[PDB]
Amino acid sequence: MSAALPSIQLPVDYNNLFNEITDFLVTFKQDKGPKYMAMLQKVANRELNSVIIDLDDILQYQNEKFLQGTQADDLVSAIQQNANHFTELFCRAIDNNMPLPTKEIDYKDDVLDVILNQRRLRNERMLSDRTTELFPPNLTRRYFLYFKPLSQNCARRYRISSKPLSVRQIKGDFLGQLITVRGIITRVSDVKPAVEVIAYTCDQCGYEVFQEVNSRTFTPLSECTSEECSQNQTKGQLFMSTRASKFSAFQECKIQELSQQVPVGHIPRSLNIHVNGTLVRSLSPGDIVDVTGIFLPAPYTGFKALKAGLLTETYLEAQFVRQHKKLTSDVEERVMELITSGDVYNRLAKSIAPEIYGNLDVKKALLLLLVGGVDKRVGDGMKIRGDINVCLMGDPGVAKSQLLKAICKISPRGVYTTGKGSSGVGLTAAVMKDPVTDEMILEGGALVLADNGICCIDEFDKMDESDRTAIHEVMEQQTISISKAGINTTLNARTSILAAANPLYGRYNPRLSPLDNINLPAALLSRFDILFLMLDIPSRDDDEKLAEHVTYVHMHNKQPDLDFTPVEPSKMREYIAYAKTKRPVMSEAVNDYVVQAYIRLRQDSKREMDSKFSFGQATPRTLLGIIRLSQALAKLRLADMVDIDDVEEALRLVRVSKESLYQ
Amino acid sequence: LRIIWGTNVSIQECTTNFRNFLMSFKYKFRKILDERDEELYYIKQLNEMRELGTSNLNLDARNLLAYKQTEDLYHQLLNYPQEVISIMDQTIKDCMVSLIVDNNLDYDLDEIETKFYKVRPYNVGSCKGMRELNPNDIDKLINLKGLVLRSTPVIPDMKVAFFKCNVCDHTMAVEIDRGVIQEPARCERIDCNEPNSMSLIHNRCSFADKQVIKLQETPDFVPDGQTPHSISLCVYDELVDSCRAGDRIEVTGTFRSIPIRANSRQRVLSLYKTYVDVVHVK
Repeated sequence: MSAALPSIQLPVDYNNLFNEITDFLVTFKQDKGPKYMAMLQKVANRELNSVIIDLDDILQYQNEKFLQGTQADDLVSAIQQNANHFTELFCRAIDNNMPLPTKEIDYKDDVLDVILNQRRLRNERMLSDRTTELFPPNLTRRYFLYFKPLSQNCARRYRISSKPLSVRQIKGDFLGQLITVRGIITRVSDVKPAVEVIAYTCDQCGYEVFQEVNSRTFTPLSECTSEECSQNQTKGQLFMSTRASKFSAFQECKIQELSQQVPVGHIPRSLNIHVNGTLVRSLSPGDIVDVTGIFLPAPYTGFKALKAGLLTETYLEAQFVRQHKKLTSDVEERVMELITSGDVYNRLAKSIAPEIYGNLDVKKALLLLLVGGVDKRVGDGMKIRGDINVCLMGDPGVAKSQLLKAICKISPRGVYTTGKGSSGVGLTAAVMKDPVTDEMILEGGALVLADNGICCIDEFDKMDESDRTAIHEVMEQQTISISKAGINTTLNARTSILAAANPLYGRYNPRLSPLDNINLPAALLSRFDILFLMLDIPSRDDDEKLAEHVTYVHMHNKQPDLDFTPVEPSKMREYIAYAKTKRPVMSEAVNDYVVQAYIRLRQDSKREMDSKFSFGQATPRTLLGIIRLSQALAKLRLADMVDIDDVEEALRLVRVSKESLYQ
Repeated sequence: LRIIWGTNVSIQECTTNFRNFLMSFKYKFRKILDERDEELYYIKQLNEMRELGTSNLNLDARNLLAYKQTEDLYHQLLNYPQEVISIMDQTIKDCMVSLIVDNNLDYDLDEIETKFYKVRPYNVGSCKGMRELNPNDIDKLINLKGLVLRSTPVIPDMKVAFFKCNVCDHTMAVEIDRGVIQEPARCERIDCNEPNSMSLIHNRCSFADKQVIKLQETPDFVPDGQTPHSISLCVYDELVDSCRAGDRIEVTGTFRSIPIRANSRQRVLSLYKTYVDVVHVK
């Protein structure tokens, strides 16, 4: 055809590369024989479906082409020029060099085994049944291809195509290439079967018409096109087939930017990514990862005249994922380090949150609750209360938020929350709007996902019309539900609560009455166990030490001191998890020592009867809680010594938690 | 024997294989559950439906691995689960005749031999959730554990058609059994009448029930980041109005995928949608 249909003669052809993949036969002997051919044998016997054709096996192959002084064109040139064209000539090189019958499968022990050979022999016998259509090459693969670039000192050896560029500078000549980008993965869809091959049967001739799969919309053909069931007065009417149609994997995801390499201006934007082969089911929402892959745009094929002129809306196609930042099994050496050194009550107290001034009492009150444990295996239908909850109050200026929430971001499964966002109506799950896919899903808040963990809340005066319901419904055992017009199903409730209520204006006046700033009397004096305070009294010696405390962190950048060896958080996590696998059972002398404790708890609380300072009137709900934390501290410090001294550690804590207001 | 283009399955040895499996059983399966009953559960129950009239046999279907034979039956069951139930529905009606031929005084020997029966294999193998559903699982049994959410009323199915053109009287009833209704283009009920207008008297031919039910998996040991997603159901028999929405579920079903029309007014199509087809629920 005329009008500039032919192009200029390009010196870069493909036949010069076509024979250069023919010398990717058994020749690479540096890296037990041909190593990339060794991986070819562990796929044909059907246990793994992902080959890896890296650049390392190309560069070393080009390293030992330093002595053959002949014309060998560059390989990483063309594969960053047009990367997608480097898989179709690749597969047409493997088939001439694939050893087929190297496995042993008799009848079973292979999916889709006797029937493909039944299908192949039904086409092989019909290759000579005249006294004809060859297989398209996509039918018999049962394997995929992959790629992997380099960013090691080989790039500093001698020479780029694998610098981690951001999304921002990428719109130029980087379209149709292989580029890696880091990001944060969001919007994970599901895995749906895509189509790659077809099989129509007409139930007259049985000649299954094959076709290549194009883009996401296509069309079936007629029935008078075949070779046997056609060309007569009767034609078999075509329809589809499921089992004779091989189907692949597919899953869609979207990226954003790291929020540190973004410029001062505009917001970051998304990008579309796809999967093929078997890298599927290996990403997650919240993965600080990077993908390496090849680039191509896509047509739109809808309303293309009025709108959709020459817009492009590209995606990138994935090739490799390099994920990052992830019980008597080669970890017992550090469990012994706590057993040999001992030091439970103090070194572990200095271990969690050593970044404050004083307050060893409250850092001890929390570590017992980070192990929990099954309260009692009740057997009968007596679902007893477990998992006590501690609340705090007071208004320090030491930024109380990063005191508590720093514990939560290292404690297991303990999800952060605040006042805004997941309020007390959206604390549980609900039904909302979704994209054009399956709407009215059960989107959750915190408590339907943070079951049996830490619910670290702040800002207790925020959104209280829904929150005041929300706190009772978890303190009440097992009624986390969705009592909506959609369903009336109820799920579990097993999570501890750590609250920090902020006071009224200025300081909480200690000479005034308490509960001037918390608004829930019924939630507090009967359904909690222990309180604390963060009151500020002027004291000269502490504050200049506190002055050196805050100024020391600025000239240097490090904060550690005071002869404490810092401990890794995995060690106590293993110590908690090992302590959670003990659950000792109490003796009789302990319950003999608490009945006298409760009587002495009863008598003095029944002496004041005043509205000046104190709360509580000695409930058994406080009595059962003091049994709860004792076996908790008997769980973490299990030497099988449930006795008077173990519970003497327990009442040691209830007396110092109480009367924190008397200063 | 008779080998099929579609499957690789056998001929009615499994009928004979079922009878010796069923009759010569009386107890088995103690060897896996060795701790240390003289008649099989199925034998007495086979007499029970005979005098109750019900059409349903809830097969445990965990016996072919506890029986020395019927291994190839057992692994064909997990590999062609549309034909093998259709074979087994012929057996139970004929095995009912095998008890009917003994005493000829058993419900007049006609009416409990016209209404068909059906079987229900369940608890077969195990699965774990939904993040394992690989594309190769095309025609297999799946054992889900999840939550039903909401329902819909029954829409009807096309099991038989009806036709009448503008002659005086024509009451033919064409079958379909496909995705394709086939039509004539010549008249009938006379020897000389042209290609006439054939009309579709829809509200005469009978339809059965069908119901689609939406499911979402129960969030079981989900790693505190993943949202529980969705899948749908399709029932055919009288398991309707018993799967009310809002209860824990364990379904025993096969697998199927369908195409979708991309444009709403064309027949053009390709990310498919799948579902499951329940044989027995719990």
